[PDB]
Amino acid sequence: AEIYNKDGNKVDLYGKAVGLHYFSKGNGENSYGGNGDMTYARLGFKGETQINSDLTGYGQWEYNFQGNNSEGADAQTGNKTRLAFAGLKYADVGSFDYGRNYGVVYDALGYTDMLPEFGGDTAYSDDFFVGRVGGVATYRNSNFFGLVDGLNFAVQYLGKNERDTARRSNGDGVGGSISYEYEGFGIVGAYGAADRTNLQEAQPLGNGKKAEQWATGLKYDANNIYLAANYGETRNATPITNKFTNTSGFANKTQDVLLVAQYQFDFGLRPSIAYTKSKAKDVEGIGDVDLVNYFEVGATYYFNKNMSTYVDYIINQIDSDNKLGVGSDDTVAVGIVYQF
Amino acid sequence: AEIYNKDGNKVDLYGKAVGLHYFSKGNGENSYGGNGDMTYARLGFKGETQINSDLTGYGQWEYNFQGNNSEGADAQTGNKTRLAFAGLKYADVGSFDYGRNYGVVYDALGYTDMLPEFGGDTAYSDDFFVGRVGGVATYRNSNFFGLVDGLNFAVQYLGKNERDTARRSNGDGVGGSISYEYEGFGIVGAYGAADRTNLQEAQPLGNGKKAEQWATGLKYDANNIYLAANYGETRNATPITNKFTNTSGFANKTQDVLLVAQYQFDFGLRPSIAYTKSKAKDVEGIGDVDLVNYFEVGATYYFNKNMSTYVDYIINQIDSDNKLGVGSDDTVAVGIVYQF
Amino acid sequence: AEIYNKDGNKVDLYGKAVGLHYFSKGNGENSYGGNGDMTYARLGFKGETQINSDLTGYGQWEYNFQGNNSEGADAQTGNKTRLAFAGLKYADVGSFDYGRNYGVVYDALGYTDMLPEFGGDTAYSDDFFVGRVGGVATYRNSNFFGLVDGLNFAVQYLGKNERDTARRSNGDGVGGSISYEYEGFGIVGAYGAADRTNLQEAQPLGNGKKAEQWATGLKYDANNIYLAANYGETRNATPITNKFTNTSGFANKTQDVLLVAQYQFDFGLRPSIAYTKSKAKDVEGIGDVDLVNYFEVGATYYFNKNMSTYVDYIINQIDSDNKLGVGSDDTVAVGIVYQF
Amino acid sequence: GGDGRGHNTGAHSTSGNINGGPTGIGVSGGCSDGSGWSSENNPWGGGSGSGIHWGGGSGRGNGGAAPVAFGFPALSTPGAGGLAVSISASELSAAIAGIIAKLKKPFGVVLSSLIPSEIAKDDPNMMSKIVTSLPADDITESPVSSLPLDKATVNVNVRVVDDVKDERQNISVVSGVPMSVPVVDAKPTERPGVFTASIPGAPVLNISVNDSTPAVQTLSPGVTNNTDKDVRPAGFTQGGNTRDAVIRFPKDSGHNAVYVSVSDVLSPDQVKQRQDEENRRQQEWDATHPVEAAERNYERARAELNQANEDVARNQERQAKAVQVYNSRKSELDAANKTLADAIAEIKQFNRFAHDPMAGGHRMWQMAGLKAQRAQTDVNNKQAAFDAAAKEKSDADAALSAAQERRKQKENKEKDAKDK
Repeated sequence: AEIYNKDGNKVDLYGKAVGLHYFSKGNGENSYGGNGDMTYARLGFKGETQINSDLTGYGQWEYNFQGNNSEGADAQTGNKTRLAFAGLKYADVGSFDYGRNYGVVYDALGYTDMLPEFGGDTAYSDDFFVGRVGGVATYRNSNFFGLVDGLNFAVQYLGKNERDTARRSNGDGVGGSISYEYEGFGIVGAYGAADRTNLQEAQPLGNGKKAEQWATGLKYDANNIYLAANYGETRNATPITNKFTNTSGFANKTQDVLLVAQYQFDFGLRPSIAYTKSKAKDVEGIGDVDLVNYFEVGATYYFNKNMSTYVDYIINQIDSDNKLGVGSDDTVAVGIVYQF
Repeated sequence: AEIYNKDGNKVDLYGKAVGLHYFSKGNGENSYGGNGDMTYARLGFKGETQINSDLTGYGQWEYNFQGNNSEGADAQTGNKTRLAFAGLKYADVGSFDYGRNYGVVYDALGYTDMLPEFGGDTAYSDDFFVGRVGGVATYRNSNFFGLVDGLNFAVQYLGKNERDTARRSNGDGVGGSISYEYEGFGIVGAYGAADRTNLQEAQPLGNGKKAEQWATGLKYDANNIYLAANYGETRNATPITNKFTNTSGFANKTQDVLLVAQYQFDFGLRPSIAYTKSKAKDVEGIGDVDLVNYFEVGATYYFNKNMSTYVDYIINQIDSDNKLGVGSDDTVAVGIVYQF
Repeated sequence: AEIYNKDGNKVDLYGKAVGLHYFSKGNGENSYGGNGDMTYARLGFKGETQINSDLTGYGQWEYNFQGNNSEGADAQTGNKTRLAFAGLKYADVGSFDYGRNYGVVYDALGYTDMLPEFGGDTAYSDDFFVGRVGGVATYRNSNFFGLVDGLNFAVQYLGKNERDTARRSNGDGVGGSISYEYEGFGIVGAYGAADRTNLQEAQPLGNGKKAEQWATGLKYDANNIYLAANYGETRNATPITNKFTNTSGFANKTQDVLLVAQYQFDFGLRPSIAYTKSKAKDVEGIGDVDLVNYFEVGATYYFNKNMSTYVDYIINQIDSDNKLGVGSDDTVAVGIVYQF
Repeated sequence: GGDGRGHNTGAHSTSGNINGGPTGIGVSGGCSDGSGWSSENNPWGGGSGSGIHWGGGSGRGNGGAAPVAFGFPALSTPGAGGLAVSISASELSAAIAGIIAKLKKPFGVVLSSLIPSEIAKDDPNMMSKIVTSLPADDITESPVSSLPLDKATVNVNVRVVDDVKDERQNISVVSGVPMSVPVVDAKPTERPGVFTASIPGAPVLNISVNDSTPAVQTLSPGVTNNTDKDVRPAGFTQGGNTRDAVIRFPKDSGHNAVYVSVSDVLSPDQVKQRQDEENRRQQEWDATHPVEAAERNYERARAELNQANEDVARNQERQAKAVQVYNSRKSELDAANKTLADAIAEIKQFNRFAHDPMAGGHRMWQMAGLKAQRAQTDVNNKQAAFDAAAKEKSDADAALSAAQERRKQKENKEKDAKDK
C-alpha cells in the first residue's frame, strides 16, 4: 500500500502473510515439495521519485521471514532478503538498475512461474541467471526506445561472487533477454553466460568453465486465460545433488520443459494446470537422468486482491530408482494468503 | 497505529521499543529473571478487509528484536517471530484462522499474564497449548452465535511438529476453551491434549505419550481494579531442565497456580501484585519438586498510551537446595516503553 | 517519512537501500575497505509524543540488513540492530534517554564522519565510547538550560556488558561531552573512561584496567562548505589484530587525527576530501605503529534528499611491511542510495 | 560513511505534531444522538474492532570446546596457532586407572591404533597429530607442584608413546623403566582457562581447561580403541615420532599440572621404515649373549606364548558368543514349537466343522490349517537354525580345548626357555 506520496516521492510498503501446509505420504523425505507447516510472511518496500520530468529514481527491497521455525536456535532458518536493488528509469532510452535482483533469464522464465506455490523449479535461486542473485547490473529498454510497441529488451552484467559453496558462487558473466508482447500473445528469449570459479570446478560433478543458461518462452494471456510454454537449455549451470553419493555439483547439460494453462473466473476462481520436466545429460558416472518429472493440478480462489486461498496437487512422475535419490512421491499443498 | 484504511481494507502497524534492565545479586546465573539490560523492540502488522458485509478476512504478524545482543556473531540471538497467522470472521457463525498463534490454553492463562515484564512463566512458548506455536487452526464463536452475550468458545487443532529438540517439538493435538464474561466478571475453562513425539519420549526425563494441559480461570476487572486466579494442571507437557544433571525433558505431572491483583489510577498509575507457584510431580529421580514459587510486587506509570514506565520486584521463594539447580535468588526489573 | 502524525504522536519510518560495490587490485584481502558487492538496506522507526507541553517522550530504533549475503547459511551475516532506545525531552532542563545508542564520544567524532562510504574507522562499534553501544544512560542539556544559545552538554553512564569476546565486552564506564555552535563555527570536547573486564585483560596485547578515550573536535559548516578536524587520544581502548600472529587485543596507547573538507553545490554535488591517521604506541612486541594512514578523494551527487549517488577513492599510504598485517592497498567504492 | 549527514547533536526532535493532545486528538463533538453519523454524533468512528482478537494479554511469556577424556588418544588437526586441546578436571575414567595400576606391578599396553588410509580421508594433507593427556599426579611420583621451577625434565612412571607393531603405528601406554619428560610452564591466553604450552619439537599446544561439560571421547575412523589391553613388549624405537611433556599452570590459576603426549601420524612408507628399523634392532639385541640359542629362543618362545595367549582369549570370546547364539536359537525353537502346539490345538478345536461346509467354525478351521502349516514351516526353520548353532557351539567347545592345550604347551616351552 502507498503510505507516503508527497514531494514528488512515493513509498509503497507491500507485505503479506501466508498460512501454508504441505502434505504427502510418509515423513516427506521423498515428497516433491516436502511436508508440514510452511507458513511465512514477507515484507518489502518500493519507492520512486521523479527527479526530473525525464528522469526518475527507484529503490525496491524485499525480505522473507519464515514462521515454520520455532523460537529456539532455528528461528532464523530460512529467513532472508529476496530482492534489494535500485536503479533509474529514463523517459524512453530505458532503465538501468543494480543490486540483488532476478537474472535476465528469469525474465524468460517468468511465464511458467505463475503457479500458486510450486513452479519455476528450474529458476533456482543463487544460480547464474535463472533466479534472483546478488551482484547484477541491468539495463532495460522499453518498446525499443518507444520506437516499436511491445518489443522490449534487457542486458545484464554479473559481477563475480566468490562464496563458501559452489552452489552460491559464480564468476564474471553477461546476459541478455528480449520480450515481444503483441495483442495478448507474448514471446521471450534469454541467454546468459559466465565463468565458473575454482570451487565450482573442484566439485565432483560438472565439467567445463563456461556456465551457460538460456531459455525461450511463449504465451497467450487474455479473457481470464493464461497459456505458457518455456523451453530452456543449460550447460554446467543447474545444481544437482546425489543422496546415494551425498555429493553435489552442476550438470554438464540440461534440458527443461515447462507448460502452464490457467483459467480465471469472475467469481474469484482460477484453476491451473502445469506440466514440467528436466533431463540432465553427460552426468559424471550417471549418464542421462531426470531431475524432476511431474504434472500440476491446482486451483486458487481470489476473495479479493488482498485475500485468497489455493490448493495444488503435484503428481510427481519421477521413479524411485532414479540414480540421484530424487523424491519419487507425489505431494499436495494448501495455502491461504492475506496481502496488503 | 492505523496507517492504511482505504478500499474497505485497513492496516494497523503496531510496534514498540522497551529499554529494560534486570538487577539481582551476583552475575545473575541464579537470579529468577536474570540481570543486565534486556531492551527489546517489537514490530508487527495487522490487516483486515471486509470481503462482504458478513465475511471479512484478517492477517497478523509480529516479530521481536532484542537489543541486548552485540553486533558480532550473536546479533540475531533472541530474535524471532512471535505471531504470524491469518483468518476470516463471519458475521455470526464464527471465525476460522490458521498460522502461528496462541494456543487455546493461553486464553485461560491470559488472566494472570497481565504483569509489566514478568508473569505467565507457566505459559511457555513452543509448548503444546499454553503458548504461541506454529501450525494451529482455530475456530472461535463470540456470544454463541449472538445467542448468549458474553459466552464465547474456541476450538483448536495442532498439526504435529517434529523438530530437533523435544522442547520445541510436538505432535497431533486438539483443544478447546470456553469463556463467559458477564457484567465485568469473567470465568474460563480450557483443555488440550496431544501426543508426544519419539524425541520427547526418548528424553531421559518424562514418560508416556499423552501430553495433557488444562486450566480454569476466574476474574473481576472494573473500577480500576483487576483480580484474577488461574489454576492449571498438566501431564507430560511442561518442559524441565536439571542443571545438576544438565539434562532436560518433560514433567510427568504439574500443578500451576497463578493469582493477580492490580489497581489502576486515573493519573496513569497501576500498582500490581502477583503470586505464582508450580509444582512438578512424578519427576524421574527427583520425585515431586517446585519449579517456581515467588511473589510479585510491581507498578507501572502510564504517561500515555504510547509512553509508559514500570518496575517489578520478584521475591523468588525457591530455596537453594532445590533438586534441579533452579535459581533461588530474587530479582528486579525496570523498564521504559514507547509504543505506537 | 512521517507516516502517522496523530493523537499527539508522530511516527517517521526511515529506511534506505544502497546498491554498493568495492573495487581494488587483487582479491581484496589487503584492500583498505575490501572488494565486491556491498549492497545493504536499513530500516528504522522514530516516534515522538508530547505527554505535556513541557514534557515529551521519544523512541527510536534502527536495524541494518545486508543484501550482499547469500541465501545459504550466511544469509544473516552482517545483519544487526544498530540503534534501539527511548527517552523523554523536558522543556528546558534537558532530556534523558536509555537504550542502545551512540556514545558521547561519537558526538565529537561525528564531525569527521561525513564521508560518503568510508570514514569513521576509529569509531568502531561495540567499543567503549567511540561507537554505538547498548546499555547507556544519557542525560543531555540544550543551550545549558536555555541559558547560553549554541552551547550544549551531555553526560553518559555505561553499564557493564559481559560478553563472550573482549572486542564486544566492557564494564562500568562514564563520559561527558560539550559542544558550542556559534555563527556557523563549532567546537566540541568529549571524554570517556571505564574499567576493562577480566576477559579484556586476558588479551595478549594491552595492559591495565582503565580503558580511556577522549577527543576534541572543531569545525565550520555554512555557505555550502564543511570543514572538520578531530584529534583524539586513548589508552588501552582501541582494538588491534595481527594477521602474522593471528592474535588480537588492544592498544596500550593511541593517537588519532581526522580532517575533512567538503564543498557542496546548488546542483546536487558535493566533492569531498579527507585526511586520516592513527598511531598506536607501546604495543606489546610491536612498539609504536600506524594502524591507518590514508587520503580520501571522493564525490557525491545528490539527485534529491531521497536519491543520491557517490564514489570514494581511498589512497592507502600504509606500507606492506606494517607490523600488524594491516591492508596496505588502496581501494575505491561506488554506491547508489534510495532513502525515504 | 555518510553517517554525519543530518544527525543533530544535543537533543533530538524535528517538527510540530499535528495535534496538541497526548491521547485525545480528533475533531469535535460529544453529546451523542446515537445516530452514528449526524452533527450530534460523537464517535465519528466505525469498523471498531472488526478483526478478531490476537493473543490478548501482555504476551511476555518468559522473558527476553568439549573436553577430551584423559588417556584416550585423539586426532587434532593443527592450526597456524598450533594444536587445539581442551582438558577437563574430572579424574581419569576407570579404564586408564585400571591399565596404569595393572602396569605398575620395556612393555606396554595399546590404547589405540592408527590407519593412514582413513586418517587422510578427513586430513588429506596429513597435518593432523594425535594428542593424549593424563593428570600429572597419576604419572609422576613427585607431584609437579612440589617440584623446582628450574627442572626441565620430570621423572615419570608411565608415558603415552607412538609405537610400530603388527604393521601399524599405534599409540600406547609404556612404563617399567627410568623415564622422564620435558616440564614446561603454561602461559595464559585471552580465553578464560586457556594456556599455551610449547613443547620442543612439537607445535604450539594451546590447552583449555573445562570442567562444566561432561567429558567426551572422540571417535575418528583412523584411530581405533584396541580392546586387547594385554601387556606386550614395547618398541625399541618407541617414541621416534612423539613429543610429550608435563605442563604446569601459573600459581593463580588453580589448574592441576597435566601430562600431554603429541604423536605424529606416520604415512605407510614411514611405517614400513619404522617396522624395518625395529626388526634390525630386535636382531641386534637378540644375540651378543653367550650364544644365539640362549637368547633368540628366549624371545621367540615368549612371543609365541603371548600369541597363544591371544589365541586362547579370542577362542574364549568365540565360545561365550556361541553359547548365547545356541541358547537363543534353542528358545526360538521352543517358542515356535509352542506356536505349533497352539495352531494344532486350534485345528483339533475346529475339526468338528471340517466336513460342515455351512458353519461359522468351518471357516476358522481352514484358517487354523493355514496357521498350523505356517507355524510348522517356521518350526522347521528354527530347527535348521538351532542345529547350525549347535554345530558352531560344539566347534567352539573343541576350539577351546585345543587352544588351551596350545597355551599349556607354549607356557611349558616358555618356562624351559626362560630357564636356559
